[PDB]
Amino acid sequence: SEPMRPGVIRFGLTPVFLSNDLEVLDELQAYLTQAVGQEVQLITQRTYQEVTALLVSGNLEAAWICGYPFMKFRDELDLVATPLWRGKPVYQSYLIVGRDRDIAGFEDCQGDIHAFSDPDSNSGYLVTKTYLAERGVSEEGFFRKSFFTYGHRNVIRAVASGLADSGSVDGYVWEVMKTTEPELVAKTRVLVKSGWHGFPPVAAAAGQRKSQAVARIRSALLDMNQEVLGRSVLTRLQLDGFVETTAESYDSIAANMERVRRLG
Repeated sequence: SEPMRPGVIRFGLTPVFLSNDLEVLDELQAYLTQAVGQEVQLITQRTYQEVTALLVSGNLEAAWICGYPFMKFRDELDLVATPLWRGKPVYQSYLIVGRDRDIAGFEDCQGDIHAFSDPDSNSGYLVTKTYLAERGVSEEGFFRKSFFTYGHRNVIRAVASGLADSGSVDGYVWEVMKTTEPELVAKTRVLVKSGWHGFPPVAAAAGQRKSQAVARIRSALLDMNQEVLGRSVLTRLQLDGFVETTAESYDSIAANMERVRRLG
């Protein structure tokens, strides 16, 4: 009950997938500082589990996490805002293979070495795990080996370089990189696209509905197109902005989590 507050407002995220990442991070840190009206520090961690645990335990004010970890810690978290990409707050998981790989569909990946992105990513893990669960298999049964690359861009590199025969990646990442690193991406192709799911949201700890810091962060995200600097960050990410959503937008993820739970 003695309150504990941080020395600065902290916004957590996982590493940005772009090549000029320090530039995007600097502009985003500047934007949020400018919009919130006091210093904001960006805290990057490698994995979704680390970002999420920091947020749940009160060591961040907000964080950009995946819908999967959000749904896992749903009672301890509140949604702040969801990104818009190509006009909509949704995205797909892609199952990718080498550009010239001679195969017809998903079942031909049996026996592959498979690159997943993060065990707490919807698009880098859970969707593919759902395909497998529905057919009575798990990654250890279906693939000869699988591994986590801890980044979507890294899945693409692992498949492009031939260390993995197939991989599971965020379809937003793959499409954005198709334009920013076209020579890299041209070494892969999309074998399977999933259904649409809610785009990875920004969330806050549930004890913080009343927090002035959370409210200002929320307005900063929602108003990000109103400022030159905010537009600049959005342009580099190819996002359109942020919108308000509710947990219902993440129901297709929760439904897949339940399908996977019911695998033996």
